[PDB]
Order: sequence, then structure tokens, then C-alpha cells
Amino acid sequence: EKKFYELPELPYPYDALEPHISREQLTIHHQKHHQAYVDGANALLRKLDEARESDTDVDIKAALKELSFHVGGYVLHLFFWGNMGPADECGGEPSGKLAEYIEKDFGSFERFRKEFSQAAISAEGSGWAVLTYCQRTDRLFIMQVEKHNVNVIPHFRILLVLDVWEHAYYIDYRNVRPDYVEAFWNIVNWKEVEKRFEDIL
Amino acid sequence: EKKFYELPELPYPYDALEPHISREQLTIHHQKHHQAYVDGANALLRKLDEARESDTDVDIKAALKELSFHVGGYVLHLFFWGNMGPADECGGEPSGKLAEYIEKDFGSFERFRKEFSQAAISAEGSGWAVLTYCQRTDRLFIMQVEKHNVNVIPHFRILLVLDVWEHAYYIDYRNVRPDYVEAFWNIVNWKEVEKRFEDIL
Amino acid sequence: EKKFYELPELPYPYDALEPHISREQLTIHHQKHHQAYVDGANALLRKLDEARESDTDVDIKAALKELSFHVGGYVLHLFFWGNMGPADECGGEPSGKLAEYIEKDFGSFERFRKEFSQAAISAEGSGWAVLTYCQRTDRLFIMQVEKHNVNVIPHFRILLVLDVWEHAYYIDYRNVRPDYVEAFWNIVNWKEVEKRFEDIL
Amino acid sequence: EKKFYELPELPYPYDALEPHISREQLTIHHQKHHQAYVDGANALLRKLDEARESDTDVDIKAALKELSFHVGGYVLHLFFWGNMGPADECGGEPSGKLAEYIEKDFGSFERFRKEFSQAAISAEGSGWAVLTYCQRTDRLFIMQVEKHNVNVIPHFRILLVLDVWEHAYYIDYRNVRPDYVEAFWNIVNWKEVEKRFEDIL
Ligand SMILES: [Fe+3]
Ligand SMILES: [Fe+3]
Ligand SMILES: [Fe+3]
Ligand SMILES: [Fe+3]
Repeated sequence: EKKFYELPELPYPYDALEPHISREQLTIHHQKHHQAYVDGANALLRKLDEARESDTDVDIKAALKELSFHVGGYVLHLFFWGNMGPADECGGEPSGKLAEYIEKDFGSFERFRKEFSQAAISAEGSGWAVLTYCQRTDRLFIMQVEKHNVNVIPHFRILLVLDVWEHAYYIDYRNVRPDYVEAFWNIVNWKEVEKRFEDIL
Repeated sequence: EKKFYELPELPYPYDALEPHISREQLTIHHQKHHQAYVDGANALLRKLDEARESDTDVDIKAALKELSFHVGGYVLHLFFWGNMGPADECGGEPSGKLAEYIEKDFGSFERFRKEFSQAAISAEGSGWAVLTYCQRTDRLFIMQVEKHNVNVIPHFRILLVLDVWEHAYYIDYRNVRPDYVEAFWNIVNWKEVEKRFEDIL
Repeated sequence: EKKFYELPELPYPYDALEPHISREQLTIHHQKHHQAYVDGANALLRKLDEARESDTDVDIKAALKELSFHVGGYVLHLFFWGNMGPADECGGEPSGKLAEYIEKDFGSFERFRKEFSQAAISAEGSGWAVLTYCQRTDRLFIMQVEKHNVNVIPHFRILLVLDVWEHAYYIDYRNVRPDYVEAFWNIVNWKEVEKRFEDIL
Repeated sequence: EKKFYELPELPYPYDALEPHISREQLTIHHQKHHQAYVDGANALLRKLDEARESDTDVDIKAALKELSFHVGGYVLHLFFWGNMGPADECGGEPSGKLAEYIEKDFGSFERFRKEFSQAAISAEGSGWAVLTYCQRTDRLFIMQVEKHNVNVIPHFRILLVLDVWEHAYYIDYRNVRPDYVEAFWNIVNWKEVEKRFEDIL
């Protein structure tokens, strides 16, 4: 029998990330938008299931475009919540292998922090900055994802994620995306990113 | 010291896939286009390396958009070559777990074959049909990738790939993409796809 | 000598559109975001001018992609302001030829209103619903623009425009884009749209 | 009663553009692909008409995305045929106002030719280089359209168009898009482009 998406609980209370992300900001991002991608993806799964059980045609171009949108939404918000936490337990900079790779690939943490920040700030409209890793060339890559599913390298795995959809910050920072991106570095959970990085060597 | 992309050898001689993909068709896809993504990705890596060594600014929005394009190109062609082979060793349909999942998720191999074929045929302009798998809901998904990097679900891994860029077939089939997609099923290497599928349970 | 973009004045005071769009909502959409597209487009124009004067190379792929983004932003906000006004002077439904075309192409105003509304609501992330007209087939078309420049038919002219970027409504309606879309019909300036429609027969 | 798209005749015989575009190349671009956009756009028009007559729901997101694709295809191929012709009647460079604008905006015809050529060559996958004009700033712009409908500035009108979809050249030039772009300048119909430019001042 079939299985579906559910809204994951946050790792922490809705006010865990203040003053950097407000309780109000966090609550509605999680409960309205992230939820919308859960429901989006599920509605579509049922649609495709139905067509298969009745052996009828669907517009799969439309279906798969939409599916990639919502599941991308679901997946990115999932990692996003996971690589933040309380400021007094988080922020700072990473250590261990991740630290070493950020050095060799970017020259310094500062350089990284800055490039990753430009990737977030400069995104045209809705999107994300995402850190990932090429196995093949043994290099950390940044990608700038538009929406939840545009300009992404298939098959590459997520290390660090920063939502820069307007819904993620407009309540706390209105238009001023750079202040939000700057606040973000106070609540990055490097432990989690470090862990993620280790499971792909 | 730094590391770069190289054109992978084919698993087989350039005429291994006739009459379905011609020697001419295969040779230029591999040696011109796939090569172009190698060089694209490498030029860009060097560009970013240079900016880091001289600690200067780059347009990283442009850079990362381009990077995702070429590395996507590189990665998809890599899996593409790998899940084809000689018709007399390949084609048919899969077995084992992959077979079981295709049944439960699509109802039958036929249904799958057909949906995957629509995903390839109906792609607007350059792109791919790609099979993948959601861990979370335990379901095979198809995605329809435009170019090498549009409408893809970040973090999802590649099982099966079908290039449907015009360069992949125009020599052998001109405009008639459906005949090319139909020929493809004669040379799918299910062993390889089966193996890929097992390494993500 | 060269010429550049400037932020157009609104046709009306920042509180002219209350209670449907608040003075706060309108002021920052206009003065922050619309402004940002002005500056984006100008920065880029100067960049291209400089390269031409020094007869040096630019990355024109990147340049033109960005240019289409900002100028699209500029152009769409320009028509957007223009086809709204005070509720007590606007809203209602159109008359004259536009009314006749909406009937013959959509069957009724209701149908139009509803389709246009789905086009706005359902847009994935940032984008617009835009009414336009095919000369060739003599039909009103709706297009759903993502960002400012995606999924638009080149050469077709703007009649009616509804911003559905989250910055357009998040202050007044937070996540609830449908309430914003619904409010919009209270402040549509049909006179303006009617006029626009007449200048392309 | 309703009206639909039809495949326009070429302004000239299928061998009119040799040796630069071959009779074979031209015939299949026109009769297969351009035709496909005609049928695509018509199928969709009927779909939307049916839903309106039966007052039923459609997926208008999907519909309008697809519509913009095919009508864009239709419109761009229409202008494309129109701004080419026989080499011995065409090519060269433009004169009159267009010539003057190309000078003041690009510095020279060479610069223009070169930038326009990069816009064509560098397009990632299927797309177009298109010349157009901003009324507001009184400047010629180039845009790089992906597919038929991506990265285009809404409302701007078409002056000059170069198809760089692989189907436009793969028969004559295989992978070597630069040779095709170079050949193109031999058959540009500047009379037509000049005329187009005059009708928007
Ligand atoms: Fe979000
Ligand atoms: Fe290819
Ligand atoms: Fe806006
Ligand atoms: Fe074409």
C-alpha cells in the first residue's frame, strides 16, 4: 500500500531562532508554505496513481514539471530546517573535513561565506543557495536554485541550504534580503552540515 | 592540487549500438557535445579558481547557472552511455527489485515504458527523461529535465537516463524523435540500472 | 548621448488603493523593488556601453539573461501601476470592444475573471498573470509569466497585468495569495486596459 | 466563429537559401518543426475552447506554459523566414535608420554582428538570438531566448531573429553551430528588418 509526504516537525520550537528569524516568520514559513509543498506533491501522486489504476492517459510533461517543483520544495525545506538551530548552540564556523574543504576550494571561510551570500542575495526571484560536492573532481560546489528545481545539477547531494524565497524573510526584513542572509550565519547548524558531508566522503 | 573533468571512454565501440544508434550518431554525440560540457565545466572551474587566488569578485549568479548547465551535461551523458549497450546483450525488460518497483509504482512495465516514453517525446526542446527514486515515499519517480538542469529535484539520484536533445538523434532520425525513443528500448542496459537501483535500496 | 531608465511616478497617491492594497504595501513595492529593476537594468546598460567603448569582450549570455530579467521587471511594474486605480473609480467590469472580446474568447467575464485568477494564483513562485492578444487568430490570450521574463510569447503586447511576486502582497496578505488576487478586481482600471486594447485593434 | 494557426508559406523556394541553408535543411525545419508548433498551438486552443463551452476546469498553469511555448515557436519561425532571403539579394549590411541605431548603440556594425553572433552561439540548448528596441530608452536590445519563450522581455517587438535550435542546422552543419551562424549573415534580409524597425519608430 501507498505512501505519502508529511510535514516534518521542526527540530526546535518556533521561537528557537530569534532574534534572527522571528517566531511569526518561522511559524508561517513552516506551516503554510512547507505544508503547501507536501499537499502539492501528494495531490499529484494521487493523480498519477489514479491514472495508473484506471490505465488512462495523463499529461506527464505538466505532471512531472509540477512534481519536481513540489518535491523540490519539500526536500529543500526539509534540509533547511535541519541546518539551522538556536544561535547560542550554532553559528560560528565549521570544523573537521568540511572546514578543510572550504579552505582548499574557497581559500578561506570568509571567501566561502561571501560567495554563498552572493549566491543567495543575487537570486532572481524565488530560490535558494545550496552547498554540494563533486565526488568526481573532489570539490565543493555552490548552486543557485531558482524556484525549487531550476539550475540544479542532477544527482548532487545537499550539504547546506538557504531559503531566499521572499516568504522566508519578508515578515522580518521586508525587502532587505541582505540583512536576512547576514542574520542566517548566526543560526547555521554546522554540526549537521558536517555530518551530511561525511556521509558522502 | 586541483582536479578536473575528463571525457569518459564509452563502455563499448562506437558501432556497438547499431542499427539503433549509428556509429556516426554516437561518435559525434560523444566526441563533440559531451566533450563540450567537459570543457565548459573546466573553463568555469578555472575561472572561479582564479578569482579565489586573486581574491577578486566574480558574477557568481552567472557562474553557477552556467556551472549547473555544464556539469549537468557532463553527469547526464555519463549515466546515459552507461545505461546502454549492444542490442544482443541488452534491451528486454528489467528483473529483480527494479522489476518489482516498476510494477507496484506503474502497474506494469508497459505502463512505465509508455510514461517514460512520453516524458522523452514531449520535452519542449533540449532535455532528458530520467528515472529516480524517493526514499521518503518509497516510490520510483520520473523527471523531465529541460536542458541539463531544469525541472530537476535536487538530491535525487539517477537510475535511468534518456538523452532527447536533438543532437542525440537528428543524424539518424532527423525530426522523428519518437522513432529514436522507440529504438532506445532495444539497447537499454537493465543490468546497470538494476545495479544503480540497489545502491540506494 | 545615452539614455536610461527611471522610476516612474505612480498615477495616484500611495494610499489610493486601500483597503485592497495598503499604503505600506504599495510604497515599498514601488520604491524598493521597482526601483531595484531600474537600477539593475541601468547598471547593465552601462556595463555593455563600457565594453563597447573599450571594444572589449563581455559575457553576453549572462548579460542578456540579466537584462531581460530587469527590463522585464521594469516594464511589467510599469503596466501594473497603470491598470490599477482608486476602488471608487475602478473595478467593475470592462465595456466596449474589450468586453466583446472577453465574451467571445472566454464565454463570459466570469470565466475570464476565473481563468485569469487561476493564472495568478497557480504561478510557481514569483511571476505575473498577463492578458494579451493574437492579431493572427484574433484572440485574447492569457500568459503566466514566471519571474519577469519566463514563459512569455515574444512580440505580444500587454493589456492587463497582475503582479503575484510575494513582495506584492506578503505585507497585506502574508501567504494568502488568493485574497490578494480577489482584492485586485476591486482596483482594476478597465479604462486603461480598454485604451491599450484599442491601440492594437 | 473561431480562428486558428496555419503554416505560412515561405517567401521563396526551398533552395532559395543555398549553399548557406540547404534545401533539405530548410524543407524539414519548415514542414516538420514549424508545423509542429502550428499543431501544438491549435490543439491547445481547442482544448481551452472545449473547457469553456462545457464550463469545466482546466489546468491553466500547464495550458498557458505550453501555449506560450508553441505560439512562441510559431511567431519566431514566422519572423525568421521573413528576415532571410536569396544570398544575391540579401546579406550585406543595413542602411537608413537601422544602420544609424546599430552604430550609436553598438559602436559599429561589426560590434553588433559580433555580439549578436555570441548571443546565438552561446545559447544553452535550444533558442534564438533576437534584435529588438526599447522605445523608453531609445536603444536597440538583443535578447537571448531559450526555447521559444524563456528570457524574453514581454511587450518588446521583433526586428531580427536567428533560430539556433539544433534542428535549424544539424543537417548542414552537425555540431558546428558557429559555421551556421556565420553563414546566416549571407542571407539576412535587411530590407525586411529595416521595414520592421520603421513601424515602431
Ligand atoms: Fe520557503
Ligand atoms: Fe547529448
Ligand atoms: Fe513586483
Ligand atoms: Fe526552429
